[PDB]
Amino acid sequence: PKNPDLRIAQLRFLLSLPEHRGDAAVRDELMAAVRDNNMAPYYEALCKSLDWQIDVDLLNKMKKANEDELKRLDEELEDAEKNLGESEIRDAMMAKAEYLCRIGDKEGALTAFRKTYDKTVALGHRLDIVFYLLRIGLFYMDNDLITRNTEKAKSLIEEGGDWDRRNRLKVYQGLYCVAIRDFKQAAELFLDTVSTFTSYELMDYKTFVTYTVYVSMIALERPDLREKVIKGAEILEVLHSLPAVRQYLFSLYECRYSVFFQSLAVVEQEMKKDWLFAPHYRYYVREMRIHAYSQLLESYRSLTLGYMAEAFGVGVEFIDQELSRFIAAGRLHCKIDKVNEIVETNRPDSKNWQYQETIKKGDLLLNRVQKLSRVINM
Amino acid sequence: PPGGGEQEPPPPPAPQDVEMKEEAATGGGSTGEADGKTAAAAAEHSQRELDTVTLEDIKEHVKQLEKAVSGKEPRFVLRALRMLPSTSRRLNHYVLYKAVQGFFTSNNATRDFLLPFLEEPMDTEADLQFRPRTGKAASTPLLPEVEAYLQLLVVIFMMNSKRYKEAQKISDDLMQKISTQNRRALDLVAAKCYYYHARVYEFLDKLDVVRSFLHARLRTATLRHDADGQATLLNLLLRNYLHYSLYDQAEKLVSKSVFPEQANNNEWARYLYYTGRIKAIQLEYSEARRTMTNALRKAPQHTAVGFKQTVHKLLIVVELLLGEIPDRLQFRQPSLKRSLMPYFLLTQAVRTGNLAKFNQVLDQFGEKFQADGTYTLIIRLRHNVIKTGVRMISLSYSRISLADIAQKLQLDSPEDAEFIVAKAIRDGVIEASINHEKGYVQSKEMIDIYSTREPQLAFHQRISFCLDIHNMSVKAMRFP
Amino acid sequence: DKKFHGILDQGEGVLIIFDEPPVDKTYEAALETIQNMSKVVDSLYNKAKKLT
Amino acid sequence: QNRVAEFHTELERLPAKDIQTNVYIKHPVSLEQYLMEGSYNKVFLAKGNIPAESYTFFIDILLDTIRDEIAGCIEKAYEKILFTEATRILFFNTPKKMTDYAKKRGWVLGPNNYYSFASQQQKPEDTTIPSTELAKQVIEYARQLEMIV
Amino acid sequence: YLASLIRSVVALHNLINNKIANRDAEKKEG
Amino acid sequence: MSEKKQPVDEDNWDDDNVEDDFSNQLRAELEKHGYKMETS
Repeated sequence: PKNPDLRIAQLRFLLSLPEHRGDAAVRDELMAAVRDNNMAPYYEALCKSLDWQIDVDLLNKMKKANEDELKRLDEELEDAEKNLGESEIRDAMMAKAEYLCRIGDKEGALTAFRKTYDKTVALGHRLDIVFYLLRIGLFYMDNDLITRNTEKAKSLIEEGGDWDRRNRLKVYQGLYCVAIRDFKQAAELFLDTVSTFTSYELMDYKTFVTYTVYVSMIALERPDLREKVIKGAEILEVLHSLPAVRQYLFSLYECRYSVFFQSLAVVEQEMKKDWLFAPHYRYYVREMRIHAYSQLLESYRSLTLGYMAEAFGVGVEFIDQELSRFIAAGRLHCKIDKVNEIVETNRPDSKNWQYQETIKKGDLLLNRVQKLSRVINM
Repeated sequence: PPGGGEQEPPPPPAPQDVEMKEEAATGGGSTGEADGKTAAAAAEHSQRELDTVTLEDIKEHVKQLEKAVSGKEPRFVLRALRMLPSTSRRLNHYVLYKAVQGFFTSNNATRDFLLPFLEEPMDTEADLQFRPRTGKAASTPLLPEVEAYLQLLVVIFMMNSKRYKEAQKISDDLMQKISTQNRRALDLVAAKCYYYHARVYEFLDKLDVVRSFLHARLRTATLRHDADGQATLLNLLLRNYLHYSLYDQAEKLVSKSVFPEQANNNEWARYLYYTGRIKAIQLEYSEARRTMTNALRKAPQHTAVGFKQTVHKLLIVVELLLGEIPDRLQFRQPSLKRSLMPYFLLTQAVRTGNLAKFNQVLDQFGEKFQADGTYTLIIRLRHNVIKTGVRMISLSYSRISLADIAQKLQLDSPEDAEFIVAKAIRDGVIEASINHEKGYVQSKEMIDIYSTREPQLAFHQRISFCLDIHNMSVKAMRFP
Repeated sequence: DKKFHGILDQGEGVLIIFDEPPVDKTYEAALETIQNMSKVVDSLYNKAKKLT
Repeated sequence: QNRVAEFHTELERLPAKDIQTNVYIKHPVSLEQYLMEGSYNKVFLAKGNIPAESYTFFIDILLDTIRDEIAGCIEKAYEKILFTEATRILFFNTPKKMTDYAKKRGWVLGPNNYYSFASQQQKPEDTTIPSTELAKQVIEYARQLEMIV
Repeated sequence: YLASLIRSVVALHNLINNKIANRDAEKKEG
Repeated sequence: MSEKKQPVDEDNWDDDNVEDDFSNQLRAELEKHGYKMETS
């Protein structure tokens, strides 16, 4: 079907780019591909994985027989029985369309989708078709499919039916995680976590908890992080199951930095086995290290980095080279020092922060009225 | 002829009507403001000038057979408009010949009889009071005369027909333009002629004869008074001397004519491009990169035009001559793909301490540097190859020993690293100081009186600029 | 956790106690008018683009 | 003669002779490149190699206007050194050049110790100095609000 | 930043309101 | 408006902010960043 279907797109990625990760993924994918009569979309995978094997002709006559069994079903149906809409012609012809996502490629499935969308009036059945486009566009990460049908979902459909949209509240920001919006939108609408039935519309629950807790500690640090993920109750049930994730949380909040990096290196290595993975590990770790440095350099204005030699980890020169890259990066607002070996900080004040903002917003509007005064008057 | 000859009637049909009513409304409305309300800057003078750059160059290049632009030369071959009967009879000639050319085929000039069809427009009782009509409707057929692009024996017809116009242009100047002041049109007329007259003197010998004319042309401009005249002729005079690869820049350093004072958002943006290149070649990098920044952010209103990619081209070099670099290829184009790869990979090698890659990609992409006219980077950016790190270190560290900066700049010598730090503070790269007693190089002090003493020295300009907006608003308010 | 107004040192092992000015209410409301002034100029240029 | 801004704008009229050939022109532009980064000593070690005529009447002036600049750096607050630092930094072990900079500059040899005093000024400040001109600026504020109607 | 900006922007409204009322009364005179 | 000076002109979707700061410094972040501890 399409309900556990996104595990396949994980094993497409996990087998492909790490060739060293190629032992057990091929063992339970090819047997899963000869299951469910999966015939069209694996020829690309059959080029990148092992060479060839003859069960193609055996499943081609199986995929043609099930095609012809439903072909003679709905041609006799459309030629004898003449009630339409969401009728028997509808669910037989979507069973062709469900067949071409389950077995076929996208092309026969999408033209059956755009045909059957133009026939119906019940917007729940319309939104279920848009649920099917959004999932096959999430398989092949087609960025042009998803910009269309999300606008179909918001504008063209959801002025009516209700509490079916919370399935898409998990999807609109699941697409924001595969983009670079790992910062605020994904953490904002993963915050409603009460949808637990591991469905097709709720693809998994325990990994969804790990996803909403990784993205959460970048949106907000001290701006009451603790109410929504620490004082939050139903989030705290399932991270009481997972021991490493709760250890990864409370190392950051209760300020134990040495055990925090041991957790963080496990997270980055566990991050590697993801399929929306492109914008993660490289950008995630570098943001979380400067995240922990900002609160540690806070509450101090004169820190010696020999105090960071053992209350932090080890490696005197390692802190020295990483602060030097971060201060030169335009971030991590302090000043590192040699001999004296005392990391000195500096911050703006009331006057200094309010003048730095008004010097920029003033010049932007001043340049804006340079052009506006010259568009008029010739 | 059954395929394309049957698609020959649609071409003429329209453009014989709405492209004809363009200059009919332009020539009527320019005459209407030349007569009354003699301050005629606010008309379709500007939009037709934006059209003669954009529209009528690509509305027609050839004279558009079956008599759309082919008819324009026998249409305007008979123009007196002299007295009130000579206007009303030519108004009948505006009725009859446009009916004939809309119906049948009139006198088709075969691309070389265009100049005798520019004689009887100048002849046939043509007027001097209708000096916008003579100036516009002679220069506007010169663009089909130049953008035919055949460039053989029409180049001397280019040379003749411009000096036909420029003899009328100079005589109008020595003709006392009463209350019209065609200079508002004749500036870009003097530009559009001399863009391709510069091309003609690139296809033949040098254009210093243009500059000897343009010096006298800049002399009679602004001695009368400036109405965009000093602005246009100065960028024209500056461009050849910058185009010549001779010495040519201390001529521009002593060019004390630095007040166009208004440029309608278009001359001033490219004027700041030229003088930014000039202040870059005499090694003043700070003032250059900020007026190159001002030129880039002033008039970008195009669609992947290229000179915007050229001011973006020179701006990254002088910032690599002072260390910082932003994201450059975030506005990538089908043509910027050619021109992003050398410069993005150039600053890739500059930020790292690799010089073998820096010399390799000089050898790899030097011929692209030949097309951009920027040979000089190899002799003057190898300075900042060692100076980028010492700018980066002295911004990061606060009180460093010179014994440790030797390995950090991988120089393997503390004794000359004093001198590199001495040269950078001599050049004002970093404001820091050196303790020559036990080897300390400490940075500056804390954030200074910036919260107290400075900000009124930014506030004074913003008062003065915004009330001048209020002043320029109120003065130009009421035309009725 | 903002239960306190202070700072610490490691170079001297020293706790330091200070105060802060609450008089940001002028400069806070100063640049919030620029957000109102940004929206009106965006509206005017839209009106001026609509007709010359 | 320190026309370094006039130096690089002079180099525009040379199309390709700087790279291909022409060691007569290649030697001073390699010289100016040695003055660029930090490399004082490669200038003075290429002193014994001129492929052209002697060039001595220029390079005596060229190095003299180098020596006084480094002397201008050491005539700052850098207080005291010995002759061996004047041997390392300036050059030349035991030549009447130590007599040259004893009479031109200061640098009196004490008990095997030179002396260079503090060239740092006092920086007289009041910082309420613009009280007249700031009172001027606010006048033309209201003068340009009123009076021009 | 308050008194120089807003005084300029209000008088800028009087430009567009006049330049509209100039030519839209001019094009309807004929 | 031709100005006579224009005759030439997550894939990497927000890449250059990441790349201008960190380029290629063993981005697995474990073999030295997590493996200092054999020194102590």
